[PDB]
Amino acid sequence: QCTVQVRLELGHRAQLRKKPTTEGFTHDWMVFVRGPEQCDIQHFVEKVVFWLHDSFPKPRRVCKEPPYKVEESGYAGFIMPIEVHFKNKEEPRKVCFTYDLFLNLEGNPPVNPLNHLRCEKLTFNNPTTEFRYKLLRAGGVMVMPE
Amino acid sequence: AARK
Repeated sequence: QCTVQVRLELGHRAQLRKKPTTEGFTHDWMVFVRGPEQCDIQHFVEKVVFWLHDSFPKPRRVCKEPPYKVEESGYAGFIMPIEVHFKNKEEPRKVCFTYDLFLNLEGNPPVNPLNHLRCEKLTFNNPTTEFRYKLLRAGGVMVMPE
Repeated sequence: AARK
């Protein structure tokens, strides 16, 4: 009957520090989840959970409000599970991403910042009328059902 | 690259 698609942007910035920290952290980085352009995903996003590498203290980082982001320093890239939880009461209650937080991009001088963007399109089949309105308030659109 |  109804299919709603909405877009999320997942990304990160990393840059070599001008001097490593006392712990040996060589890079500063920031990972985020956000709407495209003008789109406010807080209409349908309850919270975003970033699962950091267990070298980091309290590695389950939660943002219940924008900005959905984590900013840290470190010495190596790692795989970061990210959960985007929705303001809905039916499945899917969340979407699980596995984000590659890398500190080096070949072709980029390490002194220069790196920026990576991942554009993810979410598809919701037969959402509740409430959730449909939240999705559309966040830039979602209805498309050919299924 | 350095990965963990």
